[PDB]
Amino acid sequence: FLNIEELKRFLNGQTVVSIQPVTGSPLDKTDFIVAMAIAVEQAGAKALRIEGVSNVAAVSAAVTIPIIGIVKRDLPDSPVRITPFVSDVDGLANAGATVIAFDATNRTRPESRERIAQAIKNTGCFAMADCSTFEDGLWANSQGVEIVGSTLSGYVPTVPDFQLVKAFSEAGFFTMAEGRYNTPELAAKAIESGAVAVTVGSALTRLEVVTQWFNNATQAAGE
Amino acid sequence: KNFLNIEELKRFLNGQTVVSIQPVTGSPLDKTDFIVAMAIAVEQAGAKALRIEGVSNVAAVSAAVTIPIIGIVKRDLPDSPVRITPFVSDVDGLANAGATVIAFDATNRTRPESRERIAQAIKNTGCFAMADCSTFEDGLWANSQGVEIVGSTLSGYVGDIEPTVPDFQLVKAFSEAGFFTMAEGRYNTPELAAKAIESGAVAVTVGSALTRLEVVTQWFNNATQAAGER
Ligand SMILES: CC(=O)N[C@@H](C=O)[C@@H](O)[C@H](O)[C@H](O)COP(=O)([O-])[O-]
Ligand SMILES: CC(=O)N[C@@H](C=O)[C@@H](O)[C@H](O)[C@H](O)COP(=O)([O-])[O-]
Repeated sequence: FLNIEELKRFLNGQTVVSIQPVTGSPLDKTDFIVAMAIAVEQAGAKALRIEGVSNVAAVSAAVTIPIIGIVKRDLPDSPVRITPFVSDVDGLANAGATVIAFDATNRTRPESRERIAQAIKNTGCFAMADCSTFEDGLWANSQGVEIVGSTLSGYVPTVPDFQLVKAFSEAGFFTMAEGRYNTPELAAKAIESGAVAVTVGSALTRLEVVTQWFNNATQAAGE
Repeated sequence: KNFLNIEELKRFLNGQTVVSIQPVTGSPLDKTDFIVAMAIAVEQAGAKALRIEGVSNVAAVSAAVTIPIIGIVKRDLPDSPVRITPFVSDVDGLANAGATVIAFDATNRTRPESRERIAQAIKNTGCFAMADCSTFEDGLWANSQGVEIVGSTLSGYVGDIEPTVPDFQLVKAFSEAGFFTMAEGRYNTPELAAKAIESGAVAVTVGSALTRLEVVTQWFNNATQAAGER
């Protein structure tokens, strides 16, 4: 609960489990999402990233650790996907999210990014900016956004984007490392780069993706 | 021999990753419907074989996927260290449940039924036999009995301090002898599972890194928290 720098002692050095199964998968169901949320809490995870108004609602009634809410939408006239409408923001607040993350890139979008960021702050929830570049974070800071993340770097590669984490951290930002941290050792280099916490999704909660990671290596060797 | 021969299975499995779908016991994810869902998912993602635990999980999974199942029943007994399929009644249930290969503990330890009789109960079903071995002698014994598959499953799980890195030497030793070798145990990343194939394994079984969310979660927090306090 309550102020941002209390959230920053709670999240220091933590791994944040982004529970977003593959779309269309047999695993892409609210029950299995809640089950994973209950499970990672028992294993010591202190925070989650959950996608979908009704997934946030289901998970928030079953766990106690903070939830970073998002909604993903494939728009027909824009590349922005992560929470592009204030009406999504309002649902995420109602659903029980502690932080609401949004795409903070300077691209074509149905509603200005200043209004999304300011609509989150209105909720009472913390705001986290999903950034693609260092200057996305400069914009986010000027708008009163509590959290900046490297979520969108490279999605506008294969290794994480560590220098963005270094720049955000030595800018004084409350920095969330997110994107391609696929082993515990890459997530440790994130914290040492100055990130307060690190978000990990595919390596933890996308079984199809990780399965293909192994078969790719074992089949390639099988000559 | 439901419809297959040994060398037909070994080309089907060559260079493949075998997904061990065994949630943590008592976990919210340890449900049959969740196990079947995970089984359907890895098949859709291209996995060619599974290890499934529990007679009724084997039955449920075999009715929903098409890839072969290596069935086991694991029991923690009060008077024996053997865990992997220690009873003849377990073998018969796994065959009826639809498993193609049945894995058993092949170690020379205290056990309710001799390892020879277990192996012979598998053959009676018609299923292929996979020996879960702890030492090279265990696979050599399995060789003398006609067991089709030998695995490094039990290497490091007989003593006290249970290891962290895979045991590549036993996989090489089983491969050097001409055995049809399955590398299994502690292959937790795609490159270590690749070093297993390069070590001569036909296929490789991976469990915790894929289907134990609690375990992998603790793997990350252990590294981020330790640095996060430094
Ligand atoms: C582009 C986009 O939508 N990125 C993320 C949005 O939340 C999402 O796809 C991903 O799960 C997180 O970044 C977690 O990171 P990773 O561990 O999956 O790489
Ligand atoms: C000791 C024992 O009973 N081991 C296996 C039993 O079937 C099982 O617990 C283990 O997950 C597999 O070896 C898969 O290997 P890994 O990926 O979990 O390391």
